[PDB]
Amino acid sequence: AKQKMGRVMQTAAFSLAEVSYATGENIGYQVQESVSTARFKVRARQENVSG
Amino acid sequence: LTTAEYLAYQTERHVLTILTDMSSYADALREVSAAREEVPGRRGYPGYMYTDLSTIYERAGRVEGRNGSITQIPILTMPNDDITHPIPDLTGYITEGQIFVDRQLHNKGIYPPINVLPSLSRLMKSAIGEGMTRKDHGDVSNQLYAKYAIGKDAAAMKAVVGEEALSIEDKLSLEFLEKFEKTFITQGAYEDRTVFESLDQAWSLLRIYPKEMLNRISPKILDEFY
Repeated sequence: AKQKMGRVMQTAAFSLAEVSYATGENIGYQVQESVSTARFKVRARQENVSG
Repeated sequence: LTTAEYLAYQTERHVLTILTDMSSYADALREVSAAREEVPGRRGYPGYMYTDLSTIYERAGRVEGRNGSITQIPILTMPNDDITHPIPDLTGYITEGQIFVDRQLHNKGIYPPINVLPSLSRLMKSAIGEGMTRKDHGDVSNQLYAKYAIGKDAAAMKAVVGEEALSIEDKLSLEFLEKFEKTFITQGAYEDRTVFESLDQAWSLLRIYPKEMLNRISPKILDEFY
């Protein structure tokens, strides 16, 4: 999973760079401004693995 | 034992003497020994209780010239369920095996509540043969013992590592343990299971396992009986 996450992070960084180049400016300021709430949330699940 | 010795040796018939409450007999030995000025021994029983039990037991056995045998089932009682007690210890010493009746099995309601794991017949190899009983007796007995021990271990481990995390050979072993305690060991007090019928029931129990799982059975016996 660490190897896969590294590969996926590299791909996402390349995609973000391409998107920024297409837009002509950094969308970081806009993303920070539109940070009122999070669209993605994580809920913990207590799975019983072995004992 | 004198009646058994007569019948067997001067009448040529197999006896199977069944003594009961050898613990009561040893208590009687204690009472008679202390009738004299004899000092009590380890736990009140006399020092010669080994000799007395040895006589009582070794009054049995097969002999050469006579076509008759004497077999003994002393049906001993443990006072405090202690194998370390002098009566069970000596009786074990003189005798040639042990059949354990278990409080746990009795409380679970299984009759007869005989616990296989500690029980063994020291001359099992002689009784379980080809001409006598059936040709699969020894292998089936060994396989049943192995799978019963594995079932007890899996029952202990189920409440520790969950039922799901147990192996396939452990889930099958739990199923075998249930079908073994509740169907094989559990025998009605008035139903007669001949050795061949009990062997067939044992094979029916062993058939839940795949043929590869039964490791202790010889391949020829697996091919013939499974």
